[PDB]
Amino acid sequence: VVVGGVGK
Amino acid sequence: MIQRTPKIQVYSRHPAENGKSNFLNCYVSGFHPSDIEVDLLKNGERIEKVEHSDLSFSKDWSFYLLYYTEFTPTEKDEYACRVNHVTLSQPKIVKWDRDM
Amino acid sequence: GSHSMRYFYTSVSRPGRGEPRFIAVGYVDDTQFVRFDSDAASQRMEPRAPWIEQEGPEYWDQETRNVKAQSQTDRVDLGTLRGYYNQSEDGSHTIQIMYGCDVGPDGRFLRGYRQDAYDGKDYIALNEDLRSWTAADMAAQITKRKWEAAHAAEQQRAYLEGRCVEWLRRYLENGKETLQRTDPPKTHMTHHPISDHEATLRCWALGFYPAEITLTWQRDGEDQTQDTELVETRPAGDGTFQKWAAVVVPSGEEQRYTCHVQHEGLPKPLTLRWEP
Repeated sequence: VVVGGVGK
Repeated sequence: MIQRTPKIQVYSRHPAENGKSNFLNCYVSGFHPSDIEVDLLKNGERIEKVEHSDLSFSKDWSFYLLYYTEFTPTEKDEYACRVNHVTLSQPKIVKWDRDM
Repeated sequence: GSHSMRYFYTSVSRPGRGEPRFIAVGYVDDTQFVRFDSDAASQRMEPRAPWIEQEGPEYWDQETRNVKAQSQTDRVDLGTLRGYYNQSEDGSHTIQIMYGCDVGPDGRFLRGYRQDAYDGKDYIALNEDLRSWTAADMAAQITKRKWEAAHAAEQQRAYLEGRCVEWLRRYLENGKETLQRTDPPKTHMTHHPISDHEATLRCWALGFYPAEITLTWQRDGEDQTQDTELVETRPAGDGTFQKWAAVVVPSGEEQRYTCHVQHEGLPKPLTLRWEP
């Protein structure tokens, strides 16, 4: 599976 | 920004036998950015219906792709891979050598 | 052996040609098993290995939702980073992301990774402890501070030690007939005269998996580097890899050279010598 993200 | 020129290998999936079905591969690697044009050539003519792997990249962030087609090698047919990329001043051709 | 799961994301801006091109691929060891391509008709995470096809509809729905959400984050991040580096709206730029986990032979967590690039260069990396970041430059320092304030490391660490290793174990079980294979190299040597006084010996390794392999030429048992050519390991396109190593030798001295082949699938390393 993919990871379950914080903007750069 | 950095860019990187494509490396090219042209080879068959199995050892080439004249008259026996095989796959012609053009493995393009070490390039950046990802946009690239790859043709497989038979006697200097573009082969239609060539397929390629999903874009991925190596530890140094450089991209790689496999282009391939089913083919039947014969004694007189010449095959090559032709690559265009923002880093090249002209198309880069590698001719298929059966022992490389 | 040990195993790895890795995801590789590429987002490329194409100003005036729509939203960025997003491509995701998932690997177990050297075997690709999923893809997503923002340009493809499906708009779905798609299977690329037979053993993932048995995952039910809930798997494909959730993987599609999550990878689409990440493509949207990357689209926003391309805009933010263009701002950070004071770049034109007109130029194409690339964000790349690699993450994943390693498990030992017991299926237990060894290590996790998360590394991001911009325009083919290191941007930010999760450290080995999965609790702190390394920024490559002043732009990435801005990202590092945002990620520290949001406790981004904690989300990565929970995934990498949890769902990442749990699902890697499941894939290794579902794909055991193919993913636990060690296909040893099938080897041969060729000989081509270059002149009346020199010849090429070429040592071949074909049909091997996984990709990791070492080919070494020795003369009288000493490692040779001068007058050698080692090509990059290349995919055959059938789930196996190929490599060769060549040496140019004086004619009549072929017997002094040996090619040593090391691979996980070999009970002992192979040595080839030109056999007239």
